[PDB]
Amino acid sequence: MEFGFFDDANKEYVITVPRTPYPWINYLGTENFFSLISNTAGGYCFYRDARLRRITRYRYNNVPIDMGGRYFYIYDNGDFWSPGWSPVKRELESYECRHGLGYTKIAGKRNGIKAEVTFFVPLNYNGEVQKLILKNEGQDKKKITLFSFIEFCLWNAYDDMTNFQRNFSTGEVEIEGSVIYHKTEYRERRNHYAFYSVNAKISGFDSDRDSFIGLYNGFDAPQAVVNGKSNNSVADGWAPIASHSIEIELNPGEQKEYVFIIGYVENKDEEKWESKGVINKKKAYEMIEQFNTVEKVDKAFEELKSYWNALLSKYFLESHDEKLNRMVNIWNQYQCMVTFNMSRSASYFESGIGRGMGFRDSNQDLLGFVHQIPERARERLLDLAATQLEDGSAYHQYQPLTKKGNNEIGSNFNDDPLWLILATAAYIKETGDYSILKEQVPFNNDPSKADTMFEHLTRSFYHVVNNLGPHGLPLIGRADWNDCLNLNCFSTVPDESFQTTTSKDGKVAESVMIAGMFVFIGKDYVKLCEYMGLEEEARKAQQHIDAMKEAILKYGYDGEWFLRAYDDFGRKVGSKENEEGKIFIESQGFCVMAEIGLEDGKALKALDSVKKYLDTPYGLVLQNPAFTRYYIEYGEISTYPPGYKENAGIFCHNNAWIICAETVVGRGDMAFDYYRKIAPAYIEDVSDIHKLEPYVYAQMVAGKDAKRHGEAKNSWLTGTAAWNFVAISQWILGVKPDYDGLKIDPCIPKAWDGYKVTRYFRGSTYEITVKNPNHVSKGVAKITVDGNEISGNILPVFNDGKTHKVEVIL
Amino acid sequence: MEFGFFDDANKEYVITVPRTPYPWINYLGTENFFSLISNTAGGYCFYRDARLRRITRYRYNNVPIDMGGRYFYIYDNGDFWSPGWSPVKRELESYECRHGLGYTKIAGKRNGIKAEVTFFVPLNYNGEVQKLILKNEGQDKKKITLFSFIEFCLWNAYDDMTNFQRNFSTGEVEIEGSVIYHKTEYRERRNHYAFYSVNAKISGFDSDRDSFIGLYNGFDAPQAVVNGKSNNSVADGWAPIASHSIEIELNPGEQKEYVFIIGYVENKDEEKWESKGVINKKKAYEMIEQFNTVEKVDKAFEELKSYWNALLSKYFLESHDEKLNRMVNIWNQYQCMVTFNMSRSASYFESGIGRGMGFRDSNQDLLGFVHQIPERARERLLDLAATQLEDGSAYHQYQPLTKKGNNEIGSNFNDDPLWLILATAAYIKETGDYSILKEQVPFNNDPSKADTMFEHLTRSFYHVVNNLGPHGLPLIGRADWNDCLNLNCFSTVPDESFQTTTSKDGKVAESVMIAGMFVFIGKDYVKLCEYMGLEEEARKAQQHIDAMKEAILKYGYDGEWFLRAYDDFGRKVGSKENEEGKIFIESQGFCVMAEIGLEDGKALKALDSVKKYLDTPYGLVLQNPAFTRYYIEYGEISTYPPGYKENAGIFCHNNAWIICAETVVGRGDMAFDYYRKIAPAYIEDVSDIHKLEPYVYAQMVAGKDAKRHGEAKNSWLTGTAAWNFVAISQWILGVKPDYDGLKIDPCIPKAWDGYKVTRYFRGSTYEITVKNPNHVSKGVAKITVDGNEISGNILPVFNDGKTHKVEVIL
Repeated sequence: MEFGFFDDANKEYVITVPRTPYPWINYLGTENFFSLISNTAGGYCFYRDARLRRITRYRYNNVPIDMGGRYFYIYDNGDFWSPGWSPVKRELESYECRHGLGYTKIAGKRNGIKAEVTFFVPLNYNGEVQKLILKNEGQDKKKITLFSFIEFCLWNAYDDMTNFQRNFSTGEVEIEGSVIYHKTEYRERRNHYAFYSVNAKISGFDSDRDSFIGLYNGFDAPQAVVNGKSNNSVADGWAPIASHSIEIELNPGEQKEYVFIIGYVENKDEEKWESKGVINKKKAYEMIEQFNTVEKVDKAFEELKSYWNALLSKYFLESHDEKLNRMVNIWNQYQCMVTFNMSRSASYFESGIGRGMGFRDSNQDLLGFVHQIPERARERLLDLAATQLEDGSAYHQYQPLTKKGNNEIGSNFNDDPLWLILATAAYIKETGDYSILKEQVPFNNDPSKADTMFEHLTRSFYHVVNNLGPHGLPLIGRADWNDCLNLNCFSTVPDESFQTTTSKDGKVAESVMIAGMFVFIGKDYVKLCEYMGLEEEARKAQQHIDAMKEAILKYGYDGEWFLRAYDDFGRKVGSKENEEGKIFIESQGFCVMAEIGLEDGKALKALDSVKKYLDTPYGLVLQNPAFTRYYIEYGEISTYPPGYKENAGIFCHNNAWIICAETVVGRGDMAFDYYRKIAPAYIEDVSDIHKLEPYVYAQMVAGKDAKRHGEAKNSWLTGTAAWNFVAISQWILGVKPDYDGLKIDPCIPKAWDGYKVTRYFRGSTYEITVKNPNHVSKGVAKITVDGNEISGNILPVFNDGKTHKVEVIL
Repeated sequence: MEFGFFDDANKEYVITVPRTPYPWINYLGTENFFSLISNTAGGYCFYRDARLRRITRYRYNNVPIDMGGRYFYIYDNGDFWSPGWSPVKRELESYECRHGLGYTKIAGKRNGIKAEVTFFVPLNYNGEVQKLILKNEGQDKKKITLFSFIEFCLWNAYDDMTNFQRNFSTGEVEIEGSVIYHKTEYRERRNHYAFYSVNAKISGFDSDRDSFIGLYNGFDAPQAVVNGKSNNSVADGWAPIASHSIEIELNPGEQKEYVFIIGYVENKDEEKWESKGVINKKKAYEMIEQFNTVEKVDKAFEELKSYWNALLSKYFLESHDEKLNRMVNIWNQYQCMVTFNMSRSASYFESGIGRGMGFRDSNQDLLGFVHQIPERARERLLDLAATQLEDGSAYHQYQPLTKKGNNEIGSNFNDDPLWLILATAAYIKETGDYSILKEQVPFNNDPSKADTMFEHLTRSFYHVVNNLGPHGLPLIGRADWNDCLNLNCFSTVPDESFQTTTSKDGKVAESVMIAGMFVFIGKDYVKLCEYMGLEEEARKAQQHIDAMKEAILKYGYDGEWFLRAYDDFGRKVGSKENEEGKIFIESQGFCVMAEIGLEDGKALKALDSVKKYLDTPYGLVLQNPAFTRYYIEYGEISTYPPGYKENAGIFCHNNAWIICAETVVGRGDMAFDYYRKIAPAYIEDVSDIHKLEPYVYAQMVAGKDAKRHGEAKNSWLTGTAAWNFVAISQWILGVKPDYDGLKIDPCIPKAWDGYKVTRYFRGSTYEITVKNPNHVSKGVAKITVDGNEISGNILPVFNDGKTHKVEVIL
């Protein structure tokens, strides 16, 4: 089943039915002001902090779902309805939602009246603008009433949802002209406030929730909208809201335009008041005047369109597959940029109460968004390193707001330091800017103990070098990339965290996943060592890498696939000797990217085993068989019902690693079939089974052992987007950044006749055309740049701001 | 306006209309299983812990209000309704709700079908029983179907409401017979589960919320109830629920009876499973069999009635005023016992996420329920003492579940140690059991550092002595009883606690309230010292008390009332020199109770000033004038809008102290008029203004400076009940427990002709008849016990389990 279609010309997804299998949302905002908006105009907005500066109120896991947001009511002779079909839920003559890049349009018609609302956050503007067109498409003149409604939050979502015993008496509002100001706690210690404004004269207003709606009425039928006029209520505690009411007369064919603004203002502590008890509204006046006409709103809309076009213009693909073109050209890059903007703060599955992102998550997102924003990527990389500890360890949780690491969560996730090396190498390969290696980064945010960034990478390498186990494999510690594989926990108490509670010293449990990661990233570390002129350091690093590879080949291979780990007892994890979890997905991908077992056939056998035991029509499952009971020696992984999350669920994050491994072994058809199973554009026609947004990646899809097999959870906030974009664009399509330039090495399905990619790389544009006369999967036979044959597979660097034609024959 | 009445014979409050100014709730449970239920059958249940063992889900501050609870649907030929009028909100021929002592009965009828449900938690039973009667009062036979519905919670309210990234995949249920078992995370470190059962054959069931209700439907119209059939859905993640569906034939005049049970079962770790993956239901089986017939439910109901009747039987008043009779005899004692059972965990204003109650709160609550449960009060006192620190200070927050103090919040609330002496003295006065003073009590829960209870009282006394200020007054720390008077905070940044953040050393700011406390409570300590045989210690304590009294008289009196405090700068707080807050309420209450200025007229002047500046028709405000801006040197008190909470709001908690002071000065009419303004039974006819439960006390009523003057907040959970009961029963009616016996000293309005009190005291019952031939307020003329005239005003102790007649003439 399908609930809409893609609009590739306008870069939109069009939802044509209000009742999607789940609310499908979109993100507005780029710098400081952010908004989550659903297809029925539900969601909320905040300023830089969904936890500490939330502006509007939203209820998660509500009955009915997605109840609350920017609500417009059209009242007509006792009838009333909503453009988004919610909250009123009366049948509309026509409904449409369009999710674009940073904007959302919602159109609804009933009784000959059509309402179209465009929501977007303009650039360099701490507010969300909603432009409303009200059109009379009937044959008679009409008198209608337009109602606006938002619900304010008390700036602290946890306090707003738990501390009623104080905050039921603190809500304060102001009403001036057509503007309603929310200024709760502005009198004591807050220098900021919010406002809801319209650019036309209003017939009435409302600011008390119990007066606009009523105690025993829901959003579907407020008492004021039912009665056809506002009550002009001034909020005094309880729940502040903002509502305008405008009386409109429309001739047949006549339309009217309105601009609503939700804005945020910060004042200097000295200039906080205009008079005693009256707030300073100068900044609000300027903000409102900035968009007091439709022309200015249109100009800002066009500027935002240009912004997103420039963001997405750096990688363009022209192939025969429209689904692939739409995935690569628009939605993958858009999701990567949105993940950079939002981290893991707020979604419809993340409540916005969290305190930060993951260190590995921050480093892995850069692999996705590096080619779009190199300077912000450099700044983010330098900020991440400053939090690293002196011994090479890292904080598990990073806080981009304060640019610090969470001390309460702590350390001992032993895979974290390698992601910094991987991200730094990716940035250097993308930009060629080696100068980042010579910058003075502090340790633990301490300027006194500051060293070069290459020193940080050295500490990251030798943290793994020093913490080895009985078999020569890295000690897993608290956990590795798989946060639910806790081999040092042994927890029997229901309420203690699986990731922070440890009862074992951690000197026995190992991990071959971290070993494969070490072998994979040590190549980049050795290259960086060779650049800095340290030949002896490079020799030592190569010796350690070779020792780790030998350890993997001796104590890490089960016999037909790579092992997973060794538990604290010293027994194998992910082995055919076990009764459950005989094979895991994480070790195979990273041990095949590291080129381990490529000559003896171990990698091919491991990939064949992955296909045989982990493959489902909806992707690869994490492990097989699923754990049917609780294993105290394994941690949280077995605490899930079979087929869900880490208990044999489908993580599309580590499916990209299997895709990369399949490209490494030279099987492009298998890699592309693996890619297709999880790509949003290829699973749109099965939307009713997927149940989530058909335009973005989700974190986890139910596995074969589940009875909801095929259903997804935790959309829009994933490292899936970055890794899948990397897999499709660099390993399959074969356009890979490299230290000397741009490497061409595709691995594609044999049936493809070819394709072409337009790539902006280091101050120049390359027009790479790949053709497959003899239908093969891998192997480059000739590259010509600007009409001249070159040697090798690395394109020369020009940095002249021109366009060069590249022809590749396989 | 009025929304119900009192049924004094049946000890109930009857609500006759469902649309009440706010949801009015009641508590079921006595020992471990507890439940909150409103007049529309909304609320939730939990086991000993609203935070860590919540069984059913409830949404606070919802739109519409109070959505979620035990919901019964009656479906009849396409129509459907609810006996509680919610959530369907279809008009009923008749509705009634009776809130009783530990039980709630809701009756509703429509289309000739009447449904009556009685909810109560039986004694020694970890479950809530709902007995349902369905009666056909029409003239034709009918074919109906009955639907049950509750929504389960995942046992961790914070995790349930914030951690959807994991818990959307963890929900698990079983269905067997007529029982639905919720066993989320039972496959793991949890050894407990819940169940919903009915004692009849069911036509169908539902356990998935999206299948019973639908994604875009609310509680008002579930899709299964609309269609008239169940879907037989088995929950797999998302939101587990429990729903039975029974098809019923009804003849005219015929009725059917059903018993629904919400139960909680804990298993041993070695007896968790009947078979692989199948839970052990033997305990659930016997629990269900315990109430499989209406007769057993009726027997348990009668037993609970007897339990509460014995609980409230130790203080009986017979006066001419029925409102006073119902306040003293039923509802004050009931609220005190409920506060003991629930502490401050869960209400409709407390979200149930807190970790404990206040240390002073437990001691102050003990003053109300000591005469009902003397044996549990002794254990409570011993635990509270065991939590105390070596230097005499105490933890601010007590955790009755773990019997520990909250270390993360800390200490330095300098009034906290003084309440322990008051509570211990009250217990000794009530019981005469001095042996508590000789028990070895640990310090900081350390059995090695254990000493006697009298040593704990000595440390509490000398904590104040060693922490005096520049004027000889006690050094206020983080705060005193007034938690919002933070004179050491000086906070400029939001989202940082006003009560734990201190930027000043704390050696200048003093408190006149703690000084009056020290003078009032120290005399009991001197009496205990004399009992223990330490005459020199008593002499030293009396010297310190005299010095404190001199300090109060020299640096604590403003000139027409008592000062409140000295701020950190050393200036007066609560002085006529200040432009705002020239008079507070606490210092006058406690300095007159300690009899500091009764001979020079200072106390009378202070009380006259209190009446002149703080009196409103709805009570007494905290301070006047209200603070209109933020005072950084004062803390959170000025962070409230005027007229709300501590910014000139009405707390009945210190209204009780003002009543006691008015009895001290001998003005009984003023004391009783102060009592009437806040007593629930006297403000019932103004319910629409009060907006909260007209049968229990609330924490705070909006003051004269507020627009909502007269509106209440934070009901059902406060120290208001205990202190108001103490004021009415001991200071006004004059029956006061004392060392060596029972003192008679009433202070009553002159117009009263007299009254009778039946008191159970130390193993005997007294029938005290007070007569007022010459209409006076204070001063007894003679007391005759068993027909013989006695000397003094202390009744002799008999301890013979008999009844003695006491005649008191004023």
